[PDB]
Amino acid sequence: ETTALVCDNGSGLVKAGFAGDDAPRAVFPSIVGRPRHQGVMVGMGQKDSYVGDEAQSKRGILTLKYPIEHGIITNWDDMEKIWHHTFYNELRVAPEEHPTLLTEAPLNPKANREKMTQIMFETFNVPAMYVAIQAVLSLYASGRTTGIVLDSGDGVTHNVPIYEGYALPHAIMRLDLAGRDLTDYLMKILTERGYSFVTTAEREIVRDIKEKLCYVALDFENEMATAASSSSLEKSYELPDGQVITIGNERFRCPETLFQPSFIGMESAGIHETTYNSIMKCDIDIRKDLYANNVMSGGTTMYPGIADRMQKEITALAPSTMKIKIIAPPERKYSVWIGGSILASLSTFQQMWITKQEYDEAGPSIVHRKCF
Amino acid sequence: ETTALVCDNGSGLVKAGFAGDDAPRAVFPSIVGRPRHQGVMVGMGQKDSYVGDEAQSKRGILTLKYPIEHGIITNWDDMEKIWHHTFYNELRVAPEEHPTLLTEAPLNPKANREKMTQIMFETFNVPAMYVAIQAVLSLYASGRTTGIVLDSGDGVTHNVPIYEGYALPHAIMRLDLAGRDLTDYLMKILTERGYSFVTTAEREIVRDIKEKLCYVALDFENEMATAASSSSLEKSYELPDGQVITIGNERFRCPETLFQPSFIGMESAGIHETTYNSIMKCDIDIRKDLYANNVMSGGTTMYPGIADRMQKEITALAPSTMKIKIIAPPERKYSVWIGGSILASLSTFQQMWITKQEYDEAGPSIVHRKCF
Amino acid sequence: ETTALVCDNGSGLVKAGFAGDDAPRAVFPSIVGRPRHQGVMVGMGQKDSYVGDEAQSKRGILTLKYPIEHGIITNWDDMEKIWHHTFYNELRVAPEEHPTLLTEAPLNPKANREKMTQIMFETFNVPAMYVAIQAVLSLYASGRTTGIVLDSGDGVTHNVPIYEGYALPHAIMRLDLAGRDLTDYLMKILTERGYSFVTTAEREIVRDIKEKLCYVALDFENEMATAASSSSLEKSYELPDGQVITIGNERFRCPETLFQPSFIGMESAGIHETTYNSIMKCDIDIRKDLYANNVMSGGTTMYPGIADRMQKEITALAPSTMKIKIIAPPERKYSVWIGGSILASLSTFQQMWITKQEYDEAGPSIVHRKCF
Ligand SMILES: Nc1ncnc2c1ncn2[C@@H]1O[C@H](COP(=O)(O)OP(=O)(O)O)[C@@H](O)[C@H]1O
Ligand SMILES: Nc1ncnc2c1ncn2[C@@H]1O[C@H](COP(=O)(O)OP(=O)(O)O)[C@@H](O)[C@H]1O
Ligand SMILES: Nc1ncnc2c1ncn2[C@@H]1O[C@H](COP(=O)(O)OP(=O)(O)O)[C@@H](O)[C@H]1O
Ligand SMILES: [Ca+2]
Ligand SMILES: [Ca+2]
Ligand SMILES: [Ca+2]
Repeated sequence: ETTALVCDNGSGLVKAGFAGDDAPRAVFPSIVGRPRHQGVMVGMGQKDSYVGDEAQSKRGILTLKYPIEHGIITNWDDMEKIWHHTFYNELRVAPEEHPTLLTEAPLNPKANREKMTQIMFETFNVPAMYVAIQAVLSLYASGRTTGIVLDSGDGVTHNVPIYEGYALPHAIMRLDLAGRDLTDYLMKILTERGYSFVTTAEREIVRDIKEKLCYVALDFENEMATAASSSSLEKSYELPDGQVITIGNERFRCPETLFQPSFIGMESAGIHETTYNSIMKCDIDIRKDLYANNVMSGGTTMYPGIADRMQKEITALAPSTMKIKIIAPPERKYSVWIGGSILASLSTFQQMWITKQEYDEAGPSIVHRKCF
Repeated sequence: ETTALVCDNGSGLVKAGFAGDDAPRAVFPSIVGRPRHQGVMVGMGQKDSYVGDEAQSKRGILTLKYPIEHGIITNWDDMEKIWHHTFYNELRVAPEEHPTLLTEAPLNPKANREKMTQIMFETFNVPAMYVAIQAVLSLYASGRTTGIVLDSGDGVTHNVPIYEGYALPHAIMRLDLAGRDLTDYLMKILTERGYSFVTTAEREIVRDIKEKLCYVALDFENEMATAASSSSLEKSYELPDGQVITIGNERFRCPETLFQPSFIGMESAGIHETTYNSIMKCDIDIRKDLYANNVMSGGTTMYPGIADRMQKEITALAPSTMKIKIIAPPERKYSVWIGGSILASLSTFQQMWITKQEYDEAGPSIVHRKCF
Repeated sequence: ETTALVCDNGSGLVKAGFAGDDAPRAVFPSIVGRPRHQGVMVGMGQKDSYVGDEAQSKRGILTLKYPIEHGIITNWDDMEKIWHHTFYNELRVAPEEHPTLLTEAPLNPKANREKMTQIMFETFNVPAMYVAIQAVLSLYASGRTTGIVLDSGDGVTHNVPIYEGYALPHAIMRLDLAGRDLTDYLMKILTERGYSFVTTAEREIVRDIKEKLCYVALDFENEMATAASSSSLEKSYELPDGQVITIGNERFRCPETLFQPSFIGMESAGIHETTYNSIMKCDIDIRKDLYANNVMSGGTTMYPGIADRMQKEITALAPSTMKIKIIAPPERKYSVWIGGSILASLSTFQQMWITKQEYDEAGPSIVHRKCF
């Protein structure tokens, strides 16, 4: 009778909804706002803290804080506020009679998982729980049982190879370079044109202009020479005060940090070299099927032109005798949640739930034994 | 009315079919695979054991085990699994209404015979059964009655001389030097060029390299001087991860272990000297017929140039006044099956099966007094 | 009258000195460091590259490269620079009038060895050289002529059995599991407690943590049981910035990859099983001396409790009437150089030196015919 809830807790955006549906019921950015100015008006509905889209609407008078930093929950009171808002105010449901599925990045610290188990079996008193890896849900939504998944959120960019439903845990790659670092790099490179962006509302504006006006170059050097010589690549954006800015070559230097991490000073390899070493760390028999199935998910793969540059770099790195095809569906930023709608819908999954009873006589540590 | 099943149960491959047919139907290698990595995707028939060619298909995520090791059935549960697969899936017949002939190497322990008798009669409940020697079935398939048969499968190299149907049990020779050892030696010498192969999955790849690219040199020192002087003997192979390897003298260094077994530390004689010591251990007058009828059989005699080398070595070893002929049919790797199709079809053979009643009155020991 | 040099050029560290001495003079890790930021200060004695301890001290602004990867020399200009540094700058020795001795792990590919000849003769112009197997030098430093040597360096872990000075080439076992893989696995499991290490500069910090605080558990399951049920096993470590970390069960899980290599995903067996198969692949008589003369060498055998654990595992594997002794001297880290100094200063040794003239007619391929 009961229908399970699915809550994709990413790093910047939270997607919560019911199992079996095609699209998430509530998508809103996971932020907590607090007022940085004194209040002169008596009344006004002056809440001590703002959450969700309400904080995003009046961000000019709010200091905004992200409770998730690099896929790791730092502030927990903000997270119980986020989960209370998405349970009671958004979905308008009671958690006492609903199973609940969570998404977590691999190679995460363990105490995050026991505190996640602790802070919702005791407070919201759910009758079931499960925590799953995001890339497994990406293959569930993709409808195939084989491939290597590049998932890049706001904080974590991880590569997971899975062959015939059997994941290889030694081949799991994790990088801390994602869209927040791209936002910070876009803050850094806009100072040459003279536009100053320092505050968190300005960080939201930099995230919006990164969402609307960025793309990946197929080749960096020739398009840099084209932007230096010609005057066709620039575009205009309208700031919400009324000012208009013009951006030339910065709209393709920003995602290039994904392929060249030395721009922000990170020593580690690019995302193409990370994917190629993740394929190279796997066994020799399964690499042929892994070259033919490259699955993407997350909003950071929403830059136009990521697939062609990705295919060119993997085709350069791999030997030429292999065919390389990249699956990039246009609904992939909501991909992982749809896998949750695959996962709770199955009757085979219905006995591996962590109910209240095994949580009582084992403590939080049961989430290590059951989940993953 | 009932058709007898012929199941040549070799070390590497198994060949199952009906008696009277000219070729076996179910030919598949004798491996059992078990999962090695963590299973994450719920459902879709994740089996705990794969046997036969599907284990070859999924070998990148499976640890592989050979139940027969040099003609010794070690793990009997896997052997029962592969007999269940070759009865019920491949041939897809009821084993309780068909007689079953089985093959074995000579100088093999009696508990192997007793346990094959026990598993045939108690588990599958066959109505009749018989066990025969591989070299005798090779001489049946050769279509002659006098000769010395050298059969070298994947795990065993045996040599049996027969004159006018009367075998000579004192002159039967056995040697644990076959295709498994040749594969391991080729795995050892491939590291000199920098190619590394360690796992059991890529042992099949090294076996395929040995099948496709090796050959027997007529003169070893001249071929070594030719490989050292020039590069015409080099050949390339495509691994299934796209990497292209190339090998020079390693094509003919690997089968030379059959003629020079001191390369892997065994102080025993070569297979030509094994035949020469076999032919002098026979009686004084039957040697002339045995020299002209060197029947060759087995899968590891399919190398190019092995017959001319064997001709030169026996012609050097024997006194020069006789003809030495080596019978090498092009279908010789199935010959152990083919005479097994010959032997079960004879009307003079139908009285010497082991029935159910004889097993019930005499225990498993009936196969010692009846079979050979 | 001239003295020989002994330069153990292992995969992690270089240990160089004169023959006849009891201890090496120049011990430094095989590191080539290159700058990765921009240089803004004019002058300051800035160099294009760094080597040795000078690379180690300035590692915060450097990208570090190992030229040797699992025994195989990959980058040759870096290793030429390391040989130039250890000859001219460390030892203060002009190498045109001193012979040198070099070490190499067995089952290495041949193409290193001639190049290990070639730039030794064409660049530095040494009068003679010799290349030796490391386990032979370990048995020289042990002062006995009979035993099996487990040598585990930074890249290669190999077993070599030698009885009465006669090595058995077919029983030599190689396994690519050593201190770099242990460092990478420790770097993987340290993310469970929330400690992140991604750059190659802080890989040396993880190596120092592995050197100081790790130990081999005698029995694994009760050690995990008492690690979960108490906190006496936890130890604290000081990072050089000032931060303090605390490690618990990670102290003994990281040596356990030596005995349970399925943690990092390779299908192969542990070092005790590899030693046991190396003993059983030898001849039937000599095992009486091989069980009682286990010899350990290399820096990877420096963990506390490895000898008692290996004694318990070998005593489990061997039959109970066999006496098993493991020889673990406290100077076994430096034993390869000590045996090289013993061999180089030995009286009958000075006829198997590969001289300049013999290289001049024979080409680089003299090293296969003369050395080993
Ligand atoms: N249309 C778009 N184009 C480029 N980037 C986008 C787009 N939409 C979202 N993003 C980026 O994706 C990141 C978050 O995406 P997503 O993975 O869906 O959320 P989360 O990281 O919270 O799971 C944001 O930092 C944003 O910069
Ligand atoms: N064309 C070939 N070239 C070289 N070796 C071959 C060839 N075909 C088969 N073999 C070898 O024959 C061995 C097994 O052959 P066979 O005797 O038919 O199977 P079994 O030993 O199981 O009875 C294998 O190990 C394989 O290496
Ligand atoms: N005290 C110690 N405890 C544990 N491991 C050590 C210790 N000292 C060195 N090691 C390990 O030994 C490895 C290399 O040691 P060594 O064999 O001396 O150098 P090489 O492998 O270059 O010959 C290093 O990777 C290091 O992790
Ligand atoms: Ca996400
Ligand atoms: Ca055979
Ligand atoms: Ca060493």
